[PDB]
Amino acid sequence: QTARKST
Amino acid sequence: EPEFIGSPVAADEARSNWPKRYLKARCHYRSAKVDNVVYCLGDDVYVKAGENEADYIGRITEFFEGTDQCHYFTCRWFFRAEDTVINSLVSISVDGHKHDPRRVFLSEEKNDNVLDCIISKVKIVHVDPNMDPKAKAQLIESCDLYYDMSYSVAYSTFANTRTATLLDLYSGCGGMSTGLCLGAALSGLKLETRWAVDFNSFACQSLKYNHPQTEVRNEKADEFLALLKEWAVLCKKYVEFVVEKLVGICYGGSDRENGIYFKVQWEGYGPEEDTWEPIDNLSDCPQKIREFVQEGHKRKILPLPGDVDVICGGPPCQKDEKNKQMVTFMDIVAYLKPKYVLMENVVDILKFADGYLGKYALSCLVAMKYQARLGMMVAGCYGLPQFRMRVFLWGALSSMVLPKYPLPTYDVVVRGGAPNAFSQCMVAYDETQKPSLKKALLLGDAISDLPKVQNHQPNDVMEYGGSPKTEFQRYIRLSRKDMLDWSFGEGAGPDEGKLLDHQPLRLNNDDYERVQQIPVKKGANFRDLKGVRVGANNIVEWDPEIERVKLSSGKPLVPDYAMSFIKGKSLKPFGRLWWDETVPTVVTRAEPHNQVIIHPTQARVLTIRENARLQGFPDYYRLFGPIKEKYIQVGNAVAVPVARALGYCLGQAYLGESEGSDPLYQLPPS
Amino acid sequence: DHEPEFIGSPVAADEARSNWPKRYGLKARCHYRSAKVDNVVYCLGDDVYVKAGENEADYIGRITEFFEGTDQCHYFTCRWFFRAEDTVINSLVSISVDGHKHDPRRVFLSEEKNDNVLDCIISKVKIVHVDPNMDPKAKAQLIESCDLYYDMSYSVAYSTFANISTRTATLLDLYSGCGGMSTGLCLGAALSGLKLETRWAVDFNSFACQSLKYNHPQTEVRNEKADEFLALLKEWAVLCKKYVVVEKLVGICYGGSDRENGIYFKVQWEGYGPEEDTWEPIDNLSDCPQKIREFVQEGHKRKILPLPGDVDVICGGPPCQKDEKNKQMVTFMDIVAYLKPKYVLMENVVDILKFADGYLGKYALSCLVAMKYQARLGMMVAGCYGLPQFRMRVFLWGALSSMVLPKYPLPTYDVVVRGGAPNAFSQCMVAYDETQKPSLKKALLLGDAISDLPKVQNHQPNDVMEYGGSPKTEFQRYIRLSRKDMLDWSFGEGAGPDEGKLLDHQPLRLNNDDYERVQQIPVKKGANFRDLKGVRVGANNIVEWDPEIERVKLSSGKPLVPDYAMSFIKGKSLKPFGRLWWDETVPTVVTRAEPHNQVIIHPTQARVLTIRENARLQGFPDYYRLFGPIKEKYIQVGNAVAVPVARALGYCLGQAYLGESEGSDPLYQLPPSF
Ligand SMILES: Nc1ncnc2c1ncn2[C@@H]1O[C@H](CSCC[C@H](N)C(=O)O)[C@@H](O)[C@H]1O
Ligand SMILES: Nc1ncnc2c1ncn2[C@@H]1O[C@H](CSCC[C@H](N)C(=O)O)[C@@H](O)[C@H]1O
Repeated sequence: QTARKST
Repeated sequence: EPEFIGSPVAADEARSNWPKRYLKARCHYRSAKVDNVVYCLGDDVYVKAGENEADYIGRITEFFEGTDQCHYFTCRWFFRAEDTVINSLVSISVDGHKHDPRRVFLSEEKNDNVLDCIISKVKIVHVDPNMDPKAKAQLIESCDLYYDMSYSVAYSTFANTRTATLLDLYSGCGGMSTGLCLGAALSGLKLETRWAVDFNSFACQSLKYNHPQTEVRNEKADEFLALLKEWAVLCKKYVEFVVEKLVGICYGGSDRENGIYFKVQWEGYGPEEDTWEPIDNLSDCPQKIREFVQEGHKRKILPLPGDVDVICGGPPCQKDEKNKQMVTFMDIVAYLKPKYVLMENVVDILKFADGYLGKYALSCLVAMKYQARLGMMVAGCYGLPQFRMRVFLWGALSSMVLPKYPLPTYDVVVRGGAPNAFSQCMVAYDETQKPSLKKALLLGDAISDLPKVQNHQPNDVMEYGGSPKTEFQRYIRLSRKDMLDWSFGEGAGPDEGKLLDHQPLRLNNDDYERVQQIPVKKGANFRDLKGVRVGANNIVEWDPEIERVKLSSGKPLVPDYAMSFIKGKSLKPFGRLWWDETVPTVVTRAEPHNQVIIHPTQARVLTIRENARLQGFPDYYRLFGPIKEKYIQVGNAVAVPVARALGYCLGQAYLGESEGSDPLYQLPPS
Repeated sequence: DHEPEFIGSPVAADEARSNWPKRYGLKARCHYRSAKVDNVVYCLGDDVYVKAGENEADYIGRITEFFEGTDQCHYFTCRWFFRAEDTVINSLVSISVDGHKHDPRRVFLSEEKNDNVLDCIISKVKIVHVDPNMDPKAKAQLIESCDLYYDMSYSVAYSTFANISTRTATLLDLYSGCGGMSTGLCLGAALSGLKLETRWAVDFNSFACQSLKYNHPQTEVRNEKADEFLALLKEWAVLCKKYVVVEKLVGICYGGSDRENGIYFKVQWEGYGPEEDTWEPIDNLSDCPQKIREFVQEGHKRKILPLPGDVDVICGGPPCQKDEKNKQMVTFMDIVAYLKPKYVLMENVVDILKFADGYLGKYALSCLVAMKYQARLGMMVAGCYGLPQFRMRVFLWGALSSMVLPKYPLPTYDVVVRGGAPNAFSQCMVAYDETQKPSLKKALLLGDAISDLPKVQNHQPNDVMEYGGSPKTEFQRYIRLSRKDMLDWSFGEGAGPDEGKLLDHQPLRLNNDDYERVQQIPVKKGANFRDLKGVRVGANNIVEWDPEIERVKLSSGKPLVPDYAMSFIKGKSLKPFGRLWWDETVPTVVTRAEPHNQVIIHPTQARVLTIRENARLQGFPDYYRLFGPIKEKYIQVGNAVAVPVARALGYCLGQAYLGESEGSDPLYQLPPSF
C-alpha cells in the first residue's frame, strides 16, 4: 500500500 | 604358505580367456591360499604396496604361475578419492559435502604382484542411484567399502520438442552461452539461456541485445547467490509515500548493506524518483511485493534448484585469494544442483599450484556426487584461424549421461603442451589419420571479405563493401535462423544483413604515424623503422649513423621501450601479421607496441569485428560500450565453434542418445 | 570546639564599598579579610571546597568576600571553579580521543559566584595555576605539587574554554564538497591580511572534488573517505621516515573501492596514456626504489600530503546523518587528533545540540578541550551576513593553547533571529541582545539576489551563457566580481578562467508531465497547485476534488494533480508546486530542487530556480564553477555552508592567527562588510 524512502 | 590351491589349472580354456599370457603365464588357477585364508577370482582385496604407503585395493582377475615358477595374481585396481588425479585436495567441503573415506572408483587398470602381497579381504559393494533411500544405506552399513562409479585416468572421468534452461555465470557478451545454445539446438534439444550473471554493465548490454528473453543481471556472483537463497525463502510466503509496481529485486549492491532491496515506483512519480529501498521500509506495502514475487515466480525471473538444467562456467582465476570466484561458482552449483555443469577456464589451472584448482573443481563436483570428466581443447581445430587452448570441466548428475569432448574438425597440429598433472586431458586425434579434417584456416579466410576502413571508423553499423569470399566468410554472415539462435523465435532478428562493430582502436596521432610508417611487407615490424641493427644475440640498437627521427609532433618513432622488450629480440612489437597465418590467441587488448595486431594491408591494427570472426562470433551478433570495452568483450569469449561442439555433445547427453562411454565423440555436418 | 563565625580586624574601614559596592546600596554591615570555621581560618584568594545540596557537586571556589549583612548570618562569596562535568559537556568526560583523556583533577575558572553561610565550607584546597609556556617537569612539578590545576577559564556564554589571564597558513578542508566554507574562509583571511591557502580538500564525492579543484587549481583534492585518508596519512608518515612495463608513479592511496585495506600507487606504463592507469598494491611493486624513493621525496618536498608538523587550520562539515554512524564526528576528531592544527573550525546542523542533548556537540567540544585546545561554540544565521535565506548552523572553534581563539562575527543583517535555542546551548548564539546595532542593511530578498539574470527555460543545456545585462542591485553588483577584487587569489595573480561569464545557470529538466503542471501554475504571488482544475475547501483547507469538474489528461494522459499533492500534510499543505516572489525568503536552500513539495520555482519563469540562482541564494561568487549532472551540483550547492558566513569567520580567525584582537569578548563586529 505504502513504503518509505531511505537516505 | 603361498601355494596354489584351487585344484588343477584352467585347462587351457585360459589362453582363450587370457590370450596375452601366451609377463607370460605358464599356468592358470581359479583360487589361491595365502597364509591360512583362501580366495577365488572376483574377490575383493587389499594389496601390500611399496614401503610405508597405502594399500592398493584390488579385484582379482588372474591366478597364474609365471615362467619363473613364481606365483602371481593380476588384479584390477580400485581408486581412492586421493589416488585419482585429485590427489590430496580430498579435504574440500562444499556446503556440507565431503568425500567418504570408504568410497572408491573402479579402474580398468591392472597390475600383477606376487601373492604374499595380499593383506586380507575387503568387502566392496556397488550401488546405483536407483536404489534411493536407505536401499543404499543398508548396504553401506553392510560393506567395508562401496563404489557407485568408475575412474578413468583419461580426462579424469568419473563415470557411472524438449526444452532445457541454462544459467550462465561470468558471461560477457554470451559467447559460450550462445555457442552452447546453438550446438544444443542441433542436437535436437532446445537450450535457452534463462539467466545470465555478469559484472560488466556492457557485456550485459550486448548479451541483453542479442538474447532479449534471457534475464540479465549486472551483479557479482556472490550477491546473485545470496539473493538466490532469500529469493527462495521469501518466494515461499509470497510476502512516507504510496508505492506502486516494485520493478526490481537485488541483494547487496554498490553501497547497499547486504539485504534485499526493491526498485520502487511511487504514484505519479515517473521513472526518475524510482529508488532501491531496503526490504524493511516496504513493510507498509506488503501486497505490492506479494504481487511482485507472485508473477516473478510464474515468470521464473530467478532460478530455483529444480529449475536450472545446464549451467556455464568461466570464473576468472587471476589459492584463497583471487581463486575465490571458483569457490563461489561451485557454491552456486551446490545450491541450485543442475543436471549438467560446464566450466571453462585457462590452462594454468592445471599448471598453477601444481593443478590445485583443476582438482578443486573436480573434487567439489565429485564430493557433490556428480559424474565428472575434463579435457583441454584448442580453438583452431574447430575452424578458427588461431590456436587457443582452454580447459573444459564436465559434470552431470548420476540421473544423467556424461557428455564428451568433440574431436578436432580441422588439421591444426597440436604440440601437446598439456600439463602433466593431467597428462591425458587433451582432446586430439592421437595420430589416427582421420584426415577427413579441414584445412587449418589462416587469417585471410576469416577476414578477406571485410570492406576497407580507416583508423578512425566511428560507426557501429556500416554495410558490406563486398560478398562472402570464402567458406568461412560464407558461414559467419548467416541469419540468426540459418544458424539456430531462436533468440527471436519465429521471425527475423534485428540488424539484418548489416555489418556491425567494424572499428579499430583509435590511435593517438603519432601511433597512427608509426603504423603509417610501417612497410606493409610480410614480416614488417618495428625493426624496419630506421633505428635498426644486430648483435650476437639480436638486440635492436640504434644504427650509429642516422639522427633520431621526430614525428610531425614533438615525438620520436618511439622505439624508446620497443628497443627493449625481450631485452631486444621480440620481432613481435609494432609489426604486421598476415593472411598467410594465424594469431595464437586473440587477446583483450588491441595496441601495437607489444602485440603484432596490425592489419596486414590497412595500417589500422585490427578491428573488433575481425577479432570476433577470429573468435568464431556469428556476425549478426552485436556488442556495446566504447571500443576498448568491446575489445575486452571479445577477448574473453570462448571460441563460439568450440562452444557449439560442446553444445551438441551436451544436447545428445541430455537427450540420452550416446554410446558406451569414452572421452570423445564425433559428428557429421556440424 | 564549636566556633562558627568570622574572625575580626579592621573590617577595612571602608575600601569595602570602594572594592565591591553591590552591597552597600545581599547586604553588608561590614566585611572581613579572614574568617574562622572549625579550627582553621580562611583568608581571601583561598581555594576551598564548599558544600552543595545533598548527594550533589561539592563546589570549588576562590573566596572573594567575607561579610556580615542584615539579619546577621555570616557570609562568604567565592567565585566558582569548574569540573569538566559541571560544564555544558557533562557525562562525556568519559570520552577518550587518542591518548587524550580528561584529567580528573583539572578545572576551569569561571567568574560566577554565590553567597553562602560559612557553615558550608568543607575544607580549603590548593588550586595551582598553570600556563601554556612551560617545560618538562616545570609542569610536572606544579601538577604533582597540588590538589588541582587550572590552565583555562570556562565561560558558559559560548561554552568558551579559553586561556586565562604577506603570510601563510595551510588549510585542510575535510568534507569539503565544493568547498564553500573553505573558499569563504580563505577570503576572510585576505582581509585579516593572512594568506590562508587550502592545500588539501578531502571529499568522497567525485563531482564535488572537480568543482573544488577547478576553482582551486593549486590544492590537493583527495576523492576518498576520511578513514582511508587517515590510514594513508599515517603510512605516508612512515614512508617520509624511510626514504627521507610500469613506467611512472603518479599517485598514492589507501584503496577506497574497498581494496584490501593497503596502500596503492597509481601506475602509468610504457606507451599507454592516462586513461588506462591502475592502482597496484605497494608490495606488488618490485624492489625498485627510484620510483618509490623519488616519489616520496618529491611529494614530501611538494607537501602533496600533510604531516602533523604543518597544518595551520582545518575545517569540517562531517554530516553524521549512542553513535549510529555519526562516526565522521569521531573520525574528524581523530584526524584532528593526528595533525594538531593551530585552529579548528567545524560546521554542523543545529540538531546536534538537540538530537539527544547535543551528545555530538558535547562530544566534539569534549574531545577538543580534552586535547587541551581553546574551544568555543556558537550558532550563526546565514541571513544576517546578507543572504535571502534563514540558515542556522553550529560552528566549533578549536584554537590552540599557544594561540588566540577566533571570536564570532556579529550579524551583518537586520534579519530577525528568533532563536531555536535548545537548552544547554541557549546561551550559545550570535546576535544583538538588545542593541541598536542599526545595520539597516535591509534584509535581503529573492528579488535582490536573482533579479539580474537572463530568462532561461525548463531546458538549458549550456554551462556558460552571457548575462546580456548589468548587475541590478548592490548584492548582484557584489556577487559578480573578479577573483582579484574578491581575493580568491588561487590564481597566480593572473585572471581566473571564465571571466565575466555566467555559469551553471540552468534548472533541472522536469519530465513533460511536471513541466506542463508548472506551466499551468499562475504567476500570482501565492501560486500553488491548489489553483488547478479541481479546487478544494474544508476546515483543513484540505484539498478535495472540485467536482462538476473532472480530472484532466496531460499529453501523456497522466493527471494534472498527482494525488500526493492532495495528500500532503493532511492536505493542508500549501507547498507543492509553489512560486516564490521577489519579496520572499527561502528559509534554507536545499540540496535538491524539485517542485513537488517545496515551492522552489521562479517568480516569473515557469521553471525551477536554476542552480546558479541557488548558489547566489547561498552566496557563491558568480565565477564559481560547478560540475557533474545538474542534480549532483544542485546537491553540491545545497550541502554547502553559506560563503559569506564562512567568510566572516575567515576574517575573525584571520586576525586570531596574527594575534590582533581584544580578549574576553565573545563576539566581534566587522569594519566594512567583513
Ligand atoms: N566477480 C565477478 N562477478 C561477476 N562477473 C565477473 C566477476 N569477475 C569477472 N566477471 C566476468 O568475467 C567476464 C570475463 S570472462 C567471461 C567470458 C564468457 N564466458 C564469454 O564467453 O563471453 C567479464 O565479462 C566479467 O563480467
Ligand atoms: N565519509 C566521508 N568521507 C569523505 N567525505 C564525506 C564523507 N561523508 C560525507 N562526505 C561529504 O560530505 C559532504 C557534505 S559537507 C560539505 C559542505 C562544505 N563545507 C561546503 O559548504 O561546500 C558531501 O558532499 C559528502 O561528499
